[PDB]
Amino acid sequence: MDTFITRNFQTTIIQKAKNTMAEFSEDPELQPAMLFNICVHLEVCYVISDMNFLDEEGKAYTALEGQGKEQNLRPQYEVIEGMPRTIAWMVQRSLAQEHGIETPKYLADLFDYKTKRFIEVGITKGLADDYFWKKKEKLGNSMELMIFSYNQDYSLSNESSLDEEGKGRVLSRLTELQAELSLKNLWQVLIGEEDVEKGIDFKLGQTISRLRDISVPAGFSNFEGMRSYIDNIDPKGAIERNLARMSPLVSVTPKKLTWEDLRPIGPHIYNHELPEVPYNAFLLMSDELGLANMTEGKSKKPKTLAKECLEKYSTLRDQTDPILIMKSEKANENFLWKLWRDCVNTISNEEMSNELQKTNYAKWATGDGLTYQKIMKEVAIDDETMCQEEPKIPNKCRVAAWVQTEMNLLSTLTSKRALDLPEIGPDVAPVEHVGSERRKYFVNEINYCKASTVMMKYVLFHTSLLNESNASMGKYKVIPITNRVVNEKGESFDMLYGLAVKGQSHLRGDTDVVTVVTFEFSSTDPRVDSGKWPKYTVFRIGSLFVSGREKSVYLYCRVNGTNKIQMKWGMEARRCLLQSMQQMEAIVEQESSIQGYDMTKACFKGDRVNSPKTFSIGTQEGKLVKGSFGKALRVIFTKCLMHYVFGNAQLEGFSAESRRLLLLIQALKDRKGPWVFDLEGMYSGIEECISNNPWVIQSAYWFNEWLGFEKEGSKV
Amino acid sequence: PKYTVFRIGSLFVSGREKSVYLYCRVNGTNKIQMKWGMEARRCLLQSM
Amino acid sequence: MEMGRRIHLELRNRTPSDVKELVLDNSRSNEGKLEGLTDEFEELEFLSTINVGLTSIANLPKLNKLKKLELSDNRVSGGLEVLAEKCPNLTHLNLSGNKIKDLSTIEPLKKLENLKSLDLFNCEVTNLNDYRENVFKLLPQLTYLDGYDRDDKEA
Amino acid sequence: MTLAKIELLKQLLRDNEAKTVLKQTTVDQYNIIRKFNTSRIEKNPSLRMKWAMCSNFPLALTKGDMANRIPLEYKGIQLKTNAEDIGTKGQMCSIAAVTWWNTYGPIGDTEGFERVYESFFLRKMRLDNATWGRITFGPVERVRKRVLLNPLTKEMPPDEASNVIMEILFPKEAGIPRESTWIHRELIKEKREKLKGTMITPIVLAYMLERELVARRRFLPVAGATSAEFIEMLHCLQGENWRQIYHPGSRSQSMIVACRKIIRRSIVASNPLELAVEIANKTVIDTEPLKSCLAAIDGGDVACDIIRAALGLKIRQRQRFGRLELKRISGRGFKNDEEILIGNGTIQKIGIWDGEEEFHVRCGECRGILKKSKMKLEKLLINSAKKEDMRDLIILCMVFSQDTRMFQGVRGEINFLNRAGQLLSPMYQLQRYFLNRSNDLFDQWGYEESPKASELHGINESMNASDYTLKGVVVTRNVIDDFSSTETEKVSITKNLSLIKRTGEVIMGANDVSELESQAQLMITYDTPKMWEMGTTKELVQNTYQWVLKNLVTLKAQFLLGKEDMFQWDAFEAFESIIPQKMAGQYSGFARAVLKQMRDQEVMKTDQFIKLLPFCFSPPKLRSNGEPYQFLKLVLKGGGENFIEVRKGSPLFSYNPQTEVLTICGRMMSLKGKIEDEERNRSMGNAVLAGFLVSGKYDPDLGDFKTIEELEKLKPGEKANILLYQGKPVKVVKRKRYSALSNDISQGIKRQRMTVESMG
Repeated sequence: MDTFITRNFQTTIIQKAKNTMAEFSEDPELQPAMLFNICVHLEVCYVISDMNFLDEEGKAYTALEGQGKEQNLRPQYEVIEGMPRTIAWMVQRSLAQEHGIETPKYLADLFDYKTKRFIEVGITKGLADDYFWKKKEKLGNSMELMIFSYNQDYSLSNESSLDEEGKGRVLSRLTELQAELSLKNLWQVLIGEEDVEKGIDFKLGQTISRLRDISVPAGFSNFEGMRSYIDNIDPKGAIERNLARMSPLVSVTPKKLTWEDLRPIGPHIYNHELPEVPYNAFLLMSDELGLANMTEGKSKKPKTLAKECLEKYSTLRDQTDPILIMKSEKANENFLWKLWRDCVNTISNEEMSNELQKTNYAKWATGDGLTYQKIMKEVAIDDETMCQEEPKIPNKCRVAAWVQTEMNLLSTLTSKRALDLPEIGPDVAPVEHVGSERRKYFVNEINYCKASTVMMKYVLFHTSLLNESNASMGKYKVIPITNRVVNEKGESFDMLYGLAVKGQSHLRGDTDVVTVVTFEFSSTDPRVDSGKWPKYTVFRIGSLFVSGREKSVYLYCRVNGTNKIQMKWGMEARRCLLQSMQQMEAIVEQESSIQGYDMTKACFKGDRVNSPKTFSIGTQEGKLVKGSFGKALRVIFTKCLMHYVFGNAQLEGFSAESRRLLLLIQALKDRKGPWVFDLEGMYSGIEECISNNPWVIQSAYWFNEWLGFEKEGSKV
Repeated sequence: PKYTVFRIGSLFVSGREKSVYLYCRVNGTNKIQMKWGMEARRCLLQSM
Repeated sequence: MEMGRRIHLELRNRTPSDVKELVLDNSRSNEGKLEGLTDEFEELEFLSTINVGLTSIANLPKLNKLKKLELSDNRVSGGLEVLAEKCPNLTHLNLSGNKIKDLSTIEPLKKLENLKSLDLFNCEVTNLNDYRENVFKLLPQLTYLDGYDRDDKEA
Repeated sequence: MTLAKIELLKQLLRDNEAKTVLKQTTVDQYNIIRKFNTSRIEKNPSLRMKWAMCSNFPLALTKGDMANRIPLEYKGIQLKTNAEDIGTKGQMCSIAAVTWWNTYGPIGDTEGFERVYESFFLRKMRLDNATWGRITFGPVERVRKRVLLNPLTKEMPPDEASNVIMEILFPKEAGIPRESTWIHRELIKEKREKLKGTMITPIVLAYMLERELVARRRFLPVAGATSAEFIEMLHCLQGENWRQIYHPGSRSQSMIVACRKIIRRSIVASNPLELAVEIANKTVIDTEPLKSCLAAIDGGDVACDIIRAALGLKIRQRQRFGRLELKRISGRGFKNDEEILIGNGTIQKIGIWDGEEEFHVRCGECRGILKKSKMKLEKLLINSAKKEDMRDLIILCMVFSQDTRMFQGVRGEINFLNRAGQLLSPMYQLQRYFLNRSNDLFDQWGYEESPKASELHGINESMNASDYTLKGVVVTRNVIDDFSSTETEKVSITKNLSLIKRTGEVIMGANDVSELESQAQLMITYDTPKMWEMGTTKELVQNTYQWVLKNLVTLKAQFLLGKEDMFQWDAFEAFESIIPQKMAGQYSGFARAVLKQMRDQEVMKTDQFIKLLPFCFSPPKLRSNGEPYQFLKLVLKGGGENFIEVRKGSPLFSYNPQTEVLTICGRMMSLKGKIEDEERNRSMGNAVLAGFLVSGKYDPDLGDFKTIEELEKLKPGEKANILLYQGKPVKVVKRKRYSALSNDISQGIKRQRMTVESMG
């Protein structure tokens, strides 16, 4: 309330009200409503006494402001309210003696020279008549009365004491105060000159009081006891008294951390007894075979594009006798081959519809019908064989070899570029010119790396999957894994990488799973490394010539499942690009901080004064190898892409917990002498995440190798 | 075409108000130009 | 607003021979004239015509009591000899801001002998060598000019 | 639609729930009612929008006649459907119709965008005309500061902003204009005229006005300029390791000077607070009282903070000592009186702070951290900002710390005063002594080895970045960011202008203000005679003419009566001080005669009336025969340019009737014309429902209510039945005057204190 008083009242009136409250020993802070009432009383008294003067004849009249008439300018009303009690009493007595009038037994508010009377001014929230009668009874007829209410009504002992303007102005001020209070919700809280002596009432019932009584710390028996104890008892070293007795077997166990303490994380990956990690990513990355058709540039529906792409390659389109290279463990060769044949027929059909024409064979090919039937709780309670499935923990695998090869291959330039970005407005400021130069130098590098093509393929596939799911809910659909690739000459090839059957996506929630089966063209015979493909049932659907060198063409078939969350994140996987640029930007900026000019050409290609910037990128035979700035940018972009594709709970738990060791190593390299409390705890936390994620296992392997390198290089 | 001009006030010479403008102009000159301006008093000798 | 409105406001719909001064300022005129002032005027002392777009002096009541006249911010460029035939009793002349080409424009004032002060500010004629001296010897009757004949006095 | 409104109301009331809720919840409670929505907010807006854009008709069109302009299917493309809706009760549509509307359809009005979205186009103008420069790739030092993100036409607090918005674009529901519309009358009328002639939905305009008025401030890392114009482009200008040169396409100094002058005027008298607040709320800067820029900026000079405390405003609770802004971090200092010998040999009894303490310290552009113990400074960390600021910070922190070395370093004498002639406490006397003679405690303070470290480097007594620094002082090559939690905690104001905390501790003292004079870059026009008897003659003439102009209505009304009471005004007494004594009486007589002739034998002429009125305060001295002396050139003190021309105009006063403008002391003011017509044009701002006061209840004797336009038709003193705010029928009376509550309160206080003194 005090804020409202400060805002709506002048400091002078507030000071007068505070002085009056002090004279009565009443605290303004503890009774803000009373302070507001006193301030309003003073303000209305001053407002009444203003502007009113008496002419030489003694007739009431108005006098202008800022325009004095010698000295006297006798005002009509002399304010008595607001003076110190002694001074107010003396002034009242002096006026009574001077004008020969009886001295009121009660101190007055104003005095009118014209009527030669003492006037009392009152305010109320109730009816003016009631307050007027109460005040008259308390004080009597010795003093004229003027009471105003907040509802635009008033009671005046004499109707000629105040003109229309004065009453209108006081009522306007009161109404404005009321409206402002209501806007601030203080109106209901506000309590008048008869209830302001009570205060807020909020008393606890019986059940809540009992709950408070039993919810007191140990050693107490009632909340009154706790309240008295807290208000009275003074601790003057209780902390030290408790510490002086607490057992010395509790402590942070502070141990200094040296290089030797750090050991490789997740030694079980090295062990060969465990199985090689399989390829669990949604789509093939370094094995995709692009059925490429040159196109003028027209963008067409994916179904028509796939139709045309197969039309160009009649041998693969019309292949109908498969050669099973391997049926993995559970999937049925007949189901997968018939489903793929239906896919090809639907794609190549004359009708634009891209929905499976069988609708019944796919139901068992995708395993939708192989689901349990839910019963009510009662039967489950009664039946004895309805147990609870044991949790299925992930397998503990070893370091594979395909992950490293894919990491290498996706991070190399290719003549084909797909990543294209929309234009932006002309750059007129120097800063945006520098930004444009840096952006061009970056895209000239990233665009031609195969990881960019894989990322665009993933984004396009997930966008198409989301569109199909939203449009089609309870019907099986056919979805080409399409991409668009522009070569250096500007030819806009359209690439078909395979097909996918989408199941029934009629799902209200987001976490609900929808099954999709992917058939992918590839040029890799899995028999070369069968450990990479234990989840895939494949055929050998023919061969093709790229330039005269015949190479086989297989179809990798696999059933999988996704959800709306991963489905959306597929189209948000483009942010990897941003993560690739930000850091490099920072790098370049750091260089610019050293020497004044801009180095984006120097770091990338070098200049006559500075050599090209080279990072440490790889290794061979125990010999670390450098790498150009562009290659390092490619490595970072591929790292981000893998952080996405192989991302799950294990990856998060691994990264967010190995960051501890990363920062500890960073501190050690700066000779900060970091100390640790429980190292084995951190190591266990980290290594309880290396179970079956290929990227997690390879990250652990690379971390161990890099830690070994840092250990060997720490000698200097 | 090369000056930036404001209007500051008005002077009175014979009881009549005449405006006053402030021609503000940027310029560039070197020390040798200062020497040339200083020697510009040679116009008296030239005319004589 | 028009010259007629100014005439009505100043005269307040009274007889023409009741005011010895006029204020025709910020008044649009037909093809640059000073219409609205009939020839019936007989008594006039002061005149004021500013921003009236007056292009020539060919319409003016014949008068014998006017002593001051004020023209400014006009594109008038023509012989002023007609003033002699209309009112050869001028003492204060103000052409400040007018458009006069050469000295010949101010020649016809020689035949007037009662003129004592002439004003010509930012005039194309004012930017000439010995314009002050040339005008002085061209109008011997002149006793004052833009303000610096020999001293500074006020009208 | 009003019939549709009443039919909908009747149908809604037909249900009992509507009847009971409507008759139960007052108008104020409506807010609560509105907030009881479903709150079934979409969990993922991206997925929802993606799905909706692929649906046949995701757009929710409002029912109306617009749809008939477009077929339900154009060129074989489905656009809109006639199926009913439950969520919005309208129709459905697709982005195809939106694109067609952008292609064809009705053509609207382009005028509204010229002014309605003024802020955006001003942003574009500032961008387009900006001039760019070089790029500095070197590291940039940035400080975290509270900066205004966007420029504001007139910064005001949120409540005043809302009230102004309502008074602008909501002519109805404008009960009892507060003491805020008169301050912003110019803004009210300008925005009202600009937005008139539009058809945009009112809520859009209200939100845009809120953006244009309500301030938006944030903590940002900045280096260099800090005005909102530069902050708009901070994303491009600044940079962690790069900087750009940018130049985007005043009142502050004037307010500083005015507040300092008010402080000095009020301090010398007794009960300074009331006099200071009277002058503050009676002052004006060219269009508005001082509560138009004081309330705009956050904090400011100590004088402005003290005045704001005297007025009603929020001030940052930083402790001002001289120029230092101090923010306590920890520790409690016990202020105990002690007798200490000063280096001059004298012994002074002053308050010393027992106990350790630490304060963030700021001074101009210098920031730092100070840690001090009783009778000793312990540590001081600073950043290199400016030599002058660094020296001021060092010296002021030295004096504040009350280090024994500082006392032992005194060599002169301490008997100084202020411009008002008062003896200050020994602390401020020492402050002034040391600031005047900086090289007094610096020499004998003692030196300390340089801060050997990676970045910590010392500074010598000369403020140069030289090693062998002062004992304790340290300069770190980093950024110190301080002054968090600007709570603006409750602060009291004593009569002597000195602020205090919620407790009895003193934060700002009356003598913190620095006694430095400047020149008001604006017309500082007061309204009280007491104030302006300090400055030059030109200032006196300007202020007297402004006083005359402001209350022109009252003076013009008194002129018709023709009584000498009009001339015996206190406002002209100060003018009497700048008129020669030997000749002022002749001026008074001449002006009185001229004005009597004006009243008798001619009609209104405001310019000459204003020019000639003020000189008549002094008594006349007529000619020996009795006739008044005649003049045409009123000379003023100082001679030369200090003179008034009776006929047309002079350097101090010139009115041109061709454009009807007034130039006083080299300042143009718009006298639209003459007449109560120009008076009412001046009143063209004000506020709807400003000429009517409230008196009585509904009073159905008048029948139905009447609009503002019909309200104006009523003659003064009538009674009318109107609706206040959202309903609330009341009876109002047309006003016969214009009111000023601050003036009434000030006069009441003056009478009260006159009575107190007379009895005393």
